[PDB]
Amino acid sequence: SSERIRYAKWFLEHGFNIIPIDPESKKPVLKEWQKYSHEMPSDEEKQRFLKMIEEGYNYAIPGGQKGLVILDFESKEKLKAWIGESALEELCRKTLCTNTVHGGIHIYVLSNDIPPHKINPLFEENGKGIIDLQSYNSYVLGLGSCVNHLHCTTDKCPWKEQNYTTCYTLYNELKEISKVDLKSLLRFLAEKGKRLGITLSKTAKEWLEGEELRKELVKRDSGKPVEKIKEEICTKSPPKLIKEIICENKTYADVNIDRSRGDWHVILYLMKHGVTDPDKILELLPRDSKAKENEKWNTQKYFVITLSKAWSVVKKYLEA
Ligand SMILES: [Zn+2]
Repeated sequence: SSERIRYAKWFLEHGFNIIPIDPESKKPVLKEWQKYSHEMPSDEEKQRFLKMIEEGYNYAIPGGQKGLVILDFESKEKLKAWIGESALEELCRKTLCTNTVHGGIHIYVLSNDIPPHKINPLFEENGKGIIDLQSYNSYVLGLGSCVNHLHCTTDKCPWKEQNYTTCYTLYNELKEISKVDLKSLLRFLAEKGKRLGITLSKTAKEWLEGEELRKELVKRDSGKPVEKIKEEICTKSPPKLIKEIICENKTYADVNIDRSRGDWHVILYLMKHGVTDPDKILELLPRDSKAKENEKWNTQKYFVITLSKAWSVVKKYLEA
């Protein structure tokens, strides 16, 4: 009750999107909840979701947004044995870690490099997943939300059909979700897991340890004239940033948004609209775009990397 609202407010205030979870159906209240893994918080939406949680809804934090992944370990006891108490305390000291309702642990981190979709499972032990990486198109239930195990069906619930309630709770204290080198954390987990037979799943390993693109971006383009694209978007009720940049011809500096963040969100929207041709994208970006306003050697690395990441994110999202 009080903790559910206290922490949802904390997340919103730190720039994180939350999504309301219907405590009757245990599922998101919103139809396209996956979009909150990658769109920008709207202040009115923030305000509405907070009120829903005050009214009794649970809430969830989607992965992907802002570089967030949540490492969702089935068993806190297992994680302690796997990495040791000292490494676990360092991790809980560096960033937010929470207890989950069925005895696991969530470790929330930001990273510059994260996968374009959840990886479920991330590590396996005796052929079975024991931790999922929650990234885009996935979420975790939020601090302060609770569950009555009387209504659990999965056999992961130790208390299935007992009238017993537990909650997502602080593992120690509340601290800001911190940035880490995720690939480096994952390599550390793998190193520590070797002696226990805890190993990266195939999908994890291929993300971690391992342009034909342009042609595929061009090939998948819609591929209308730029003027038609502007007309179509501007008559589709776009989000605030998109309206400003695509329809109102404002710069990132005009609307006082970070260049990088502006490019990222504008590019996602366009690719979701079917505008994947890099030159069309470039033409629709404002003049202070980090893809334009840069020393030229940087300009191209940045644009390629951004397009590449955006497209992998859009592809997985549509597939979701
Ligand atoms: Zn349960």
